[PDB]
Amino acid sequence: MNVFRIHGDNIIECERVIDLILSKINPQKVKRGFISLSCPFIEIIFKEGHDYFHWRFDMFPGFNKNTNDRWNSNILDLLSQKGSFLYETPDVIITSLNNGKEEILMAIVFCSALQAGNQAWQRSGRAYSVGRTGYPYIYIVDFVKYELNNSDRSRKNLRFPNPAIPYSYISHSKNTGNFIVQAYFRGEEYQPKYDKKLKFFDETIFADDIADYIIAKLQHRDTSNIEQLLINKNLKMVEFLSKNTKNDNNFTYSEWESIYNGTYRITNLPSLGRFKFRKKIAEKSLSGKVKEFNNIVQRYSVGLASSDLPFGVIRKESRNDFINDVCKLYNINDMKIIKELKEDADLIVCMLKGFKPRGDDNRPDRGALPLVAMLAGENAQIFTFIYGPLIKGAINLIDQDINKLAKRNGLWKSFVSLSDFIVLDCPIIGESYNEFRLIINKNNKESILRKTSKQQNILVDPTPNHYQENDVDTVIYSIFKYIVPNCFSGMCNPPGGDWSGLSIIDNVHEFRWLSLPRVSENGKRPDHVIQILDLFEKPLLLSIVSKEKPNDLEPKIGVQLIKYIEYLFDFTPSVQRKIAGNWEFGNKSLVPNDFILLSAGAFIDYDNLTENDYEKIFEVTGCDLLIAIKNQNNPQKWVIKFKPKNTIAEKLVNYIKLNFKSNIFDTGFFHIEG
DNA sequence: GTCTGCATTCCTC
DNA sequence: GAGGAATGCAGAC
Ligand SMILES: [Cl-]
Repeated sequence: MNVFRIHGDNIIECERVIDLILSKINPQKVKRGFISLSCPFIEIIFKEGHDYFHWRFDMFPGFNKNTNDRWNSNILDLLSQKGSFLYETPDVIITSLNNGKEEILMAIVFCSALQAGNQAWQRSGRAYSVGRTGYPYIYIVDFVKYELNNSDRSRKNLRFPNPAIPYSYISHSKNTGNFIVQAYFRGEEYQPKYDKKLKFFDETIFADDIADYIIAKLQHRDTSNIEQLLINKNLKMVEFLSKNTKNDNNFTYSEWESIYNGTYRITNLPSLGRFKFRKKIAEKSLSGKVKEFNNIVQRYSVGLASSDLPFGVIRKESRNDFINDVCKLYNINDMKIIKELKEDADLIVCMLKGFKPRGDDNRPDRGALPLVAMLAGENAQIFTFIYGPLIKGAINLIDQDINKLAKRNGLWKSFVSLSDFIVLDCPIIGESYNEFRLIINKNNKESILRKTSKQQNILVDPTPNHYQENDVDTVIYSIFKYIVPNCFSGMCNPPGGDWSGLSIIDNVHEFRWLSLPRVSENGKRPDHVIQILDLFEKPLLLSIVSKEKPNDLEPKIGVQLIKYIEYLFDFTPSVQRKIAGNWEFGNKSLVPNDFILLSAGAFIDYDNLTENDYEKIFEVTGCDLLIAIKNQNNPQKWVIKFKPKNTIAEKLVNYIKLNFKSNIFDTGFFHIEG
C-alpha cells in the first residue's frame, strides 16, 4: 500500500485534489472514514490493466499559523527549509509517506478567476517563494468567471491580467529549474459565442493534463513530457493575451517568444527602448521630491514588458547618469555610497507607494518585487523606490534594524528580501515634511537568499492541539456530503453549495450561481448549502454556518443565511446545464416557494449547554437547527447532538438519523445522540 | 491595537 | 475606455 497526505487550508481544498484524481482513476473499491478525529481519509483500489494499486489519502485540514498552533509540527517548514522565506501558504500540499517521514510532491493553489490589474500579482510572493524550493508549484485557475455588480448580479466586462503575469511562471521555472506553472480549467462561464473578447482564445490552452500530472507524480513516474505540455499551454495563454494588447507600450508575442526560446534575455531585447518605463502616480500621492525622481527615471529608463507596469530598467550604459541625477536630487555626497550605486550592471527600478494614507501597507505591493524576481531573476539588481506615508514606528525601525520590520510585516519582508537598494521619500504621519533614506541592502538581500530554516524531518501527528472551526467544518462536510447522501466524490448526487458557488438541481437541470459575495444587504454567505429532495414534497435547502464555539454564532446568523438564499433567488442563475447532456448561461429564474429553506449553526460544545442556554442560542441566532459536536478520545469518536428549533427541523433530524448509513463511509467513527 | 486575505473604486494616460 | 494605482473591510490573533 502507498500512503499520501493532503494538507489543505480546509476539507473542501483537500477534496478538490481527490476529485482531480478520481476524474482519471476509476476505482474498483473505495472506502472513506477517519484515521483521527481531524483527519479524514479516502482509500482506493484501482488497476492499470493487470497492475493493481492500493492508495490511501490522509487529509489534514487547516494549516498552522506557526510551529505548533494547530498541528504538533508544521508541514510548511519543509518549504522554509528549501528557501521559501516569504510567509506564503499554498491551498494544498501533497506528500508521500516513506520511512516515517513526509516528502512534498507538489504545492497547489486554486483560484476561481484569472485576476487582473495589481490583483494579478497581489499573491505572486507564493509562486516566487515556493518556486525557489524545487517543489512543484501548480496554479490552477478557471477561465473565465465574470466579475459582478453585487447589487443586481449583472456581469462586468472581462478584464485580463498583464501578459507578464502568466509569463512570470514560465520565466521562474527556467531560472530555478523547478516546475512552476499556471493551468487553466474551462469555467462554466466560458461562453465564446456571447463575448467578442474570447474570439481568439485557443481552446487547446484548457488543461486531463493536471490529473495526468498528479497521478504520474503519485506513481513516481517521469513527468517531463506532461510538464512540457502544461508549459506550452501557459505560453499559449501569454500568446492570447499579448496579441490582444496594443504593441506600442507592451511586449509583442514575438518579443516574449524570443525570451522564451532563449534568443534574448528580458533585459537585452534588441527592441528594448521602443517604450520607456513610465510609472503612473496619482497627484494625491505626491510629496517631497517624488515627482522629480519620477522625471529622472523616465529620462533614462527602458520599459520591462509594459510601459506602465510599476518597474523598468536603467541599462548599465545609462546608470552613471541616472545615479548622478538621483544623488544631486537627494544630496547624496558620500563617495562610498555613490560607488555602490554606480556598480557597472543593469538596474531594475521598481516604484511603489507601499502604504495607504494611515500608513497601513498595500497588499498588491507585496507581489511586485516577487513578480520582478520571477521575470528577471532574484539576483538582478533591484532599486526599490517607496513614496507612501510611514508611521513613526516604521521609520524608527528602518533607522535601527530593518530586519526587525521585515520579520513582522509581509510587505517589508518582500522589500528587504529582494531589493539591492531601498530608497524612501516618504511623508511621516505626525510630521510636516518627508524623510529621505537610501538603504544599501545588498549584503542583507544576499544573506536572505541563502537562508533556510533548520533541516529536519516532518511527520505531522494526526491529533491537533485542540479541536476548533476547521474540525467542525470537516465533520459537517463529511456528514452531509458522504454519509447522508451516500456519495464518495464531489461529482455526485445534488452538489449543493459552498463559498465558491451554489448549485440547485431539479428533474432535468442543474442551475448554478457563481461569484457569491461574502455578504448581501440582509444576508451572509453560508459555509455549506445542502439540498435534500427525498424528505418533503418540496426540495429542502439547508444552509449551515460552522463556528468553534456556540457564542461565536452571531446575532440573526440563521435569518441572514436564509436571506442570502432569498437574494440569489431574486436573480437568474449564472449558468445551467441538462443533467443528462454542456454549461450555458442561465435562462430561467427559480421560484423560492418551490423550496423549503432551513438554517443551521454547528459548533463544538463539551456538554456546557443547559436547556436555557440552547433556548438563548435559538433566540439570538434564529437558526432552525443547532449541531453540537464533541470528540470522545477513548475510543476516538465524534458525538453529534442535533437540536431542532421547530417541527420541520425535527423531521430533518429524524431523516439524518434514518440515513446515517453507508457502504463507502465508516459511520462507526460517529455517535448520533439524537 | 497589528497583520493578511479579500476584493472594489479611483486616477492617469 | 484600458488597466495600473489606490483604497478599505474583515477575521484572526
Ligand atoms: Cl494566439
